Formats: sequence, structure tokens, C-alpha cells
Amino acid sequence: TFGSGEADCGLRPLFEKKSLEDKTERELLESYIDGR
Amino acid sequence: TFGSGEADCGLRPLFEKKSLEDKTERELLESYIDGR
Amino acid sequence: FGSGEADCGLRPLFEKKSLEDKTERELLESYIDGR
Amino acid sequence: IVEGSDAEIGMSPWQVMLFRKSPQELLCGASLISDRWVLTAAHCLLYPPWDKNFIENDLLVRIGKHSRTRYERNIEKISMLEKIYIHPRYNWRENLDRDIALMKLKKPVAFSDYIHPVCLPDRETAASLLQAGYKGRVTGWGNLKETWTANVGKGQPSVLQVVNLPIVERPVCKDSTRIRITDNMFCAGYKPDEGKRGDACEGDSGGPFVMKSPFNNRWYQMGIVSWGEGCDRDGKYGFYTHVFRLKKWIQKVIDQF
Amino acid sequence: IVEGSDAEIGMSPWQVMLFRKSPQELLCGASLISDRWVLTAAHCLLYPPWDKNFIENDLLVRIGKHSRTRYERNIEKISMLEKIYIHPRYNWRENLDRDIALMKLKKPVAFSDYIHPVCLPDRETAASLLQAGYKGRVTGWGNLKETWTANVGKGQPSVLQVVNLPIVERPVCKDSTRIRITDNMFCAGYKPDEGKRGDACEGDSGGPFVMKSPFNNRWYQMGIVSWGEGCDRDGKYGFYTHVFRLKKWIQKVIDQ
Amino acid sequence: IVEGSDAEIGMSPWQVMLFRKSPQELLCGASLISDRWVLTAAHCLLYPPWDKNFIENDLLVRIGKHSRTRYERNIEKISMLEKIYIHPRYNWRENLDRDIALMKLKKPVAFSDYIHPVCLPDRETAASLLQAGYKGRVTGWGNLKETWTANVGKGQPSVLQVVNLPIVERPVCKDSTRIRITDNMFCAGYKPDEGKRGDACEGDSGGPFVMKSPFNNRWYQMGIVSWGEGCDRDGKYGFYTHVFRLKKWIQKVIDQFGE
Amino acid sequence: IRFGMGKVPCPDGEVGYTCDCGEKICLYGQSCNDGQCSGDPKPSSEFEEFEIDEEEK
Amino acid sequence: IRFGMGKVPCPDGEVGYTCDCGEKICLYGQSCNDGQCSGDPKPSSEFEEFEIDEE
Amino acid sequence: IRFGMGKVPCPDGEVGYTCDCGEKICLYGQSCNDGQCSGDPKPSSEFEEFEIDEEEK
Repeated sequence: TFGSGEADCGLRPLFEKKSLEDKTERELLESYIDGR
Repeated sequence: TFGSGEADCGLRPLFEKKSLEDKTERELLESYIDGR
Repeated sequence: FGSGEADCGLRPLFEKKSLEDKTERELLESYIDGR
Repeated sequence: IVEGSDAEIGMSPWQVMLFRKSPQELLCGASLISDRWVLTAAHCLLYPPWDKNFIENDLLVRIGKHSRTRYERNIEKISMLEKIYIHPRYNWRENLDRDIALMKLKKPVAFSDYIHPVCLPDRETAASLLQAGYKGRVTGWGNLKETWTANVGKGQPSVLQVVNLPIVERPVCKDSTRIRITDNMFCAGYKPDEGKRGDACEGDSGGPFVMKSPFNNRWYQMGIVSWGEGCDRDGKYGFYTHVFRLKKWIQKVIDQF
Repeated sequence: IVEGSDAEIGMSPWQVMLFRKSPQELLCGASLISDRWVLTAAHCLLYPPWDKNFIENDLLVRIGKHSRTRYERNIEKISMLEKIYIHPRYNWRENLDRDIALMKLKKPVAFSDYIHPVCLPDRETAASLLQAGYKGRVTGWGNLKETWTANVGKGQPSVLQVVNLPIVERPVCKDSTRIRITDNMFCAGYKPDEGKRGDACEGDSGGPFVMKSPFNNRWYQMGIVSWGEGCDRDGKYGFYTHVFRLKKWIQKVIDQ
Repeated sequence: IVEGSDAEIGMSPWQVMLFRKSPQELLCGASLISDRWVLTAAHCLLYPPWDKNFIENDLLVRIGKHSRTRYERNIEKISMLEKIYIHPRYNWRENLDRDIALMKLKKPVAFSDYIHPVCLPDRETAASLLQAGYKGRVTGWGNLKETWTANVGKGQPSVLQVVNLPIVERPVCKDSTRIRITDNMFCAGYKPDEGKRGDACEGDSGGPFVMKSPFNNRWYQMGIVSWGEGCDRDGKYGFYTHVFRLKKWIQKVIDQFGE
Repeated sequence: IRFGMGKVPCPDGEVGYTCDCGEKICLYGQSCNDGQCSGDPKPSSEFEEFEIDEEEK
Repeated sequence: IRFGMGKVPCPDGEVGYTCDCGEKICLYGQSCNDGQCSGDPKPSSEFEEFEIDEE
Repeated sequence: IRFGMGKVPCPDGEVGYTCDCGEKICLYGQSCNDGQCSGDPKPSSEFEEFEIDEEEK
């Protein structure tokens, strides 16, 4: 791929890479549909 | 004989050096260590 | 020679021993003060 | 952050603290967008009314912190700035429009479990996510209350604060302040009747308003804490700089010169 | 020094006087620590809100003095400074944190019966002497009274004043002043409930807070008169630069 | 000495006692200034009104004493006089002016913890210390008071007495008496306002009036007990011979008659 | 930056920048003097921005 | 230095140094306008010292 | 020598040396008749003092 270099951004090594869910996280996902 | 600099520091020539004690000196010493 | 006084004014029992006689300080205190 | 909560160790690896050398004090927050490029708000480096106008040699960058005050020895990294690029259209005069700035670290920061760059949104991840109702996360070590009371509590926080705010519909943003809005900005925060509350506050400026794309689980930076009226006021909403728009500039100056 | 008594001749040979050349005025107190190194509070040299930033040539140092005004002819020793060294992290904007500064003399003053260096503390002694209750000694030529615009007093003392004040437990210091306190500071003074009273005041700044170690009959400097609110006010205490904590820096500017 | 206290062993190692051979008696006090020279007040040796005219062969110089009577067996050394020199301008008439004399010893004394010389003022020391207010120390075995109750003995101390007195300003010494006061004399004693008091007295004459230099820790002799009116009298003051002024002469005789 | 609080104090008259007056915010030009301002701010515009000059790379 | 005696009064606004305002003492970063001291202190100092190192 | 205590009594008539009569000290050059001293104390030569001595240079 292109972009501007290395594609590893946005991946917390302490959460995403370890398949973990931080408390608040779940709330953001529910906001993408729920409401309407 | 060695050490470094003024080893005889804190010893006042007009009191300690001659075994004399200023009036209120005792007041200091008591607080540190008193009888009962 | 005889007269020399290289040690004049220095009491053996006091000045030479870092010991002051009872009233000695009273002179010092009459000096640096001015009242 | 007013109405937030202590963050989890490593839950925002791009949260950077813009630190002042002398006097020592917290200036603003920022976000690591690469191994040497940090993104912050312009007013944290330049804003005449408060006499703010700094130089690269008078600031410090503390990356990977958690405790607001403690020197986190083996965990944090403290770099010096090489050059500060402010947007040539920073309207601190009347709009606080294009309130954005980039700083280049003298040396690249080695990434770790506590330090990792956030992703800049693309023309479409932006479009799909930046929509009224979608919630974002704002982090920072800023004030806990607009004006805090001492003794039976403090005001400045101890450990990084996190809070989730919903992007608000444009018209309401406009109708909430006397300060003319622009396309380069967007607002977030709950509406009065919604019940839930929270908002960034002083000391949180320059902080990232990030969201998580359901498409790849990546953390994208949609906005930057810019300005607002008070802190957690019923009726006002915080205004964050529209990163996705100014992106054209950021990418340009990332090729530098 | 509020509520103090005239010091005995030579009962404080480390006491130094920071004298401004022109106009002639007493600025601060200080203490001899080595034959050429003097110690004083940083704010005696640099305090912006008062347009104070004394270059190493604006002052004069009169060592071994008892009378404030008179020129003790063949007793005192007036020395010039070569360079002023103020503490790096000196925070005069917030609470005078790290209010410490050193001054190097142009020439090492020969010691006499009236001029002698004080010993700096060491971990051991410092830990054994710095305790609430234990009394310390303050010395200086500063204001005898806060002198409010009505309270008719004599103001300036004629001879060096000395006062013994007890060290106060950290929390009480903390709880008395609205200013943030730090580990680089400690307060002393008499609690309202007690009978005795006394404190340092304007002009005594820089003066040494000394205690006598009953482990070797020597006087150790534990603090430097730094700041305070008013003078001898009921409940308020005076703050002193916690010398020992800065020993590393004091030593660093010299070392070998 | 009036209103004094007992001296400490060796606190005045220069104090010398002029003893008359026969009849045995304390004549005057004196001060050791070198190993073979004793400084004293001329009036002790010569005072026609009291038929006083002593020959060196009539006096004994007792050095290093403490007890006014006890023979300090191995403490005090006794020296005989070889020659006496009374200041040629000794004005025993009109005002006892230049009341000063020097006595040479037939054999040099061996100093000790009890036998030690006092320094003569140099110049700076003189100018610095001789001022209204500074105190000086007088020592002597003389009468304890002017007059007292008989019974015990009306006076006479058992051990060397000592008293510190302040130097009084010239106009005051001058107004305190009608005797023509010269520049070769000063006075010492407390003003009537100070509750503290004391003074030399009969038998202390010739004794030193020593001061201690802060500038160098050495004892210097500033005066010689000469005259006064009574002893410890309210308003009167005792006058001591201004040594430093006669210093020129002291040196002269010493240099030509010895070293 | 936070308005409403008073952290950005306003100069009496002229107001070279959008400041905080007594409490109501006074936009650039709208001269403040404690009791609100002229009501009419400005400058101002309604034409859509455009590019027609070289300055970048 | 001694506060409480109006020797170190500070001007109106963001008091850049601990000062004696009216009768009260204002802290760094706080503010006052004659009638009392209002505002929240900064702080400096609270921040644990450090020194950037490597080789 | 301590005056005042009658230790040095003046000879009836012109005292040739300073001395005490009743309780008053009659300066050299006066005559006292019991408890009273009258005269004009101005003796001890009228010619000022000078320096000479055999120190031939």
C-alpha cells in the first residue's frame, strides 16, 4: 500500500494487538447505530 | 592529618573553644534530649 | 636579649590554655558595644 | 476533563503532553501522528492576547505519560522540538479558525507498549464517521471543573482523564455561540435534556478527539480540542478543529519545507 | 528579629551582612561556610517583582560584625564578591522554592575570634536534629517589629539579635499558609497556645537557622530565612530553605 | 582594692609586691615588664612628706605571689634590686605629675605559669583602647576599704583582689578635683549613676591597670595606680599614670642601662 | 482557549480581537466597555474562498 | 520576602507571581481585581523533576 | 597616695607640697589655718617646659 510509510498506527499494542476491550470502547461502537 | 578544608568548622573560638556556653544555649540542647 | 616580650601579655594558665578568668569577658563586652 | 474518569494504562498511546521548560507547567495536550511528527492546536504555541508565542527551544514534549506530575522514569520519553509549523491562516483574531499546528521532534521516538501514533482519517473514513450522534473520545490532563473548589477535593487531576462525547449537529453548534463557526470546525457534547454530560476544559487544548472505525479497529483522530464557552456548561458545546479538512495542509508540510 | 535579645559578643561568628554599595543599605544576612564561600537566600539577589537583580558588583559583604551601623574597625572584614551563584530551579513565581544561593568571595577571609565558618549538615545529623519540638537559633539585624502604620516602635536594632525557635511538624506548616509548601522547606515558630513567641522579619532574610549537635558540640546550619507572612503573627510561621536537601547543589558548585 | 573579689591563681602573673626588708611590710604593688625590670609608681620610693626615700638595698621584689602573707615556697621568686630610676620630672609637689619609676633586678627572673610580663602599649593599641567607657583591670593587695569596723582588723585582704573599672572622660576627672590634672594622668571609676562600684586604695599603689586587646588577645598595661581622694568615694575618681606617654622614657633607661 | 470565564480580558474600546467583555463575548470590532458592545462586529464576508496564486510548492 | 504587608502587591489579571492582593495572597496563575482573589492556581513545582538522558 | 584621709597633713602656713588640711586639699602654694585654705595656686615654675638632655647629635 502507499499512504506515507508504515501502516501500524491506531493499533494499541496493549489493547488492539492483544484483543482486549477497554471499558468505554463498547460505548463508541453502540453509538454508530443506536439512537435511530 | 587530613580530611578536607575547615574540619574545625562550627566550633566557636569564644565559646566552644574555651568551654563556655551562651545563656540560651541550654534551651536548645534540652529540646533535643531532656530528662523526663 | 633580656627585654624582648615575645610572649608578653599571654598568661600561661589562661591565654595559653584557651581558658578565661571569670571577669575577662566583661572587658571584651565593654569594648564592642558603645552602650 | 470535566466529568471524565481515570484512563487505563496504555489506552491512548498518542496522548502527548506539551510541557514548558521554565517555569515548569502544563501548557496543552497533543497527539503523536508519527515517529517524529506531533499534532497540536495552534493557540498552544501562538495566541497574542495572553502573550503566548513560543519557540521550539523553550518547549518540551512528554510522550507516554499517565500521571500528570510524576516523572515516569522508564516509561515516558521527553523530546525537544526542531521546528514548529503553524498554519498561515490561524485566525486567533476573531474565529479561532484553522486552529492547528505541527511540531517536528529533534529525534524520532522509539515506539513501545505505551507510545504509538494515531491514524489520520481518510476522505471516506472521515465521511462515514463524522456524523451527528457518533461518539468520540477526548483525553487530557486538564481541569476537572470550570472553576474548582479546594480542600474537600482538588481541581487538577492526578491521572489522565478520558471522556466520550457525541458529535453534535451543525445548526445547534452555530446556535450555541456568538462566535462565528466555520467549515474547519465541528462541535461535540451532550444536549441539556440528554442527561449525560462531560467536556474537555482548560489544559486539554490540543488534545485529540479520536474515534474507532468499525471497518478495521483503528483509532482515527477526527478533531482537536480548540475553544469553547466555559466548561461543562448546559447549552454550550466544545469546538474541535476539523482535522480531516486541514489534512491537505498537514500532509503537505509533512513532506516539509 | 521580633521578640529577640542582643546576641553575646562572638556568639555567632558565621553571621554575614550583605551590604549594598550605593545606596548604602542592609539587604540580607548570610553565613560563612568555607573561607571563601558564603551562603544566602536566592531572593536576596534575584526577585523581579521588586526590580531586584544584584550583579556581583552591586553588593559588599561585612563579615564578623556585632553592631549594625558602626564600622567595627579591626574586627569586621569587608570582602568583595567574585561571582553570584543562584539555584537553577529557583521558583520565585510560585513559593520561592529552592530559595538558595552561593556567593564566592574575591579572597579567603582569615578566621579570627569573631569570624568562623559553620558546618553544613550531613544525612545522619540532619535526620537526628530536624524534628518538631527541637529548637533552632535564628540571627540577624532585621526589623524588631513588623512596624504597622500606627504601632510606634524603634524599628531597627542596634546590635545583632538572636532568637531560639522550635521546628514545627510539616502538616501544621502546611495547614497555616495558603502558599504551596515543598520538601525543600520547613517552618519554625511558637504555636499560639504556648507562651513564648518570636520570629524573623524583614531584613533577616538569608540569616542562618542553626542547631547544636549534642553528638560533637558543633553548630550545624539547617535552614536559611526565606519567606513568611507578616512578622510574629499569631499562628503564622516562618519558612526556611531546607539547606540539607540542597547540599548536593551546594557541593556541586565546588566538588572534586 | 575596694568592692572587689579574690583573684584566680595566675590571672595576673605580672603583679609584683614591693616588700620592705625591715620592718617587714607591703609597700606597694608593681608590674613585671621583662625578666629583669619592674615598673612601679615613683611615690612609693620617694615622698618627703612621708619621709620616703628608699635605697635599692631597702626593698625586696616578690614575684608570683597570691597570698598576701604565705611564703609560696616554690611558687614565688624573690629578687633583690640592683638599681632604681625615678622619673627626673617627678612632681610630687603640686600634683604628683609623672608618678613613674623603674626598678632593675640583680638577677633575671625565670618566668612560669605564675611569673609572666605584661605588654606596654604600642600606639594603635593605646589609641584604640584608651577611651571613655572601655574597662580596665586593677589588681592589688591594698586595703579593702577606706575605713571600717576594728574587731577583725579594719581591712587587709588575705588574697590578691581585683576590680574592673571604666575609663572616665577628661573633663569629668578634671571637675572631680581641684588638683592640677595633667595630660600624663587619666581616671577610672563608675559614675555615681551606675550602681556598680570599686576603686584602688592604699597599698594598691604602683599596681598595674591592665587592659586586654581584642585585636590580639594580649594584656597591655595602660596605667599605674598613682593617687586619688579616699577610696571608692562618691564623686571622686582615682587617677592612674598614663603609661603610654612615659613609654619614651621607659625605653630610654632600659636601652642605655641594659639592652 | 476558553471564553465566558474571563481568562481573555478585553480592552475598553477597539477590541482588536474577539475577546471576553463583562461576560457576553464581543466579536472583533464590536467595542467593549463592560456593558456589552456595539452589537455589530465585523469584518465579515460571504463569498466562498478560492485559490488563484502560487505560494506553496 | 514577607507577604501580608502589601510589599509584594500584584496588578490586575493573571498574577504571574504569588502576590499580596488586597489582604489575601494570590497564587501563581490565579487572578485578582482588588475585591478578592479569584481563579485557580497553575501549578508549577508539583511536577517531579527530571533530566533527559541517553548516550 | 590617697588624699582626703588626712594622711598628708599641711604644715600651718604656706604648704610647700600639695596636701590636705582640714578636709580640703591645699594645692602647692597656699597657706591653711585649720579648717580653711586660702591662696593663689600658680607655682611649679612659670617658665614652660622644654627638651634638652645630653643626646648630642
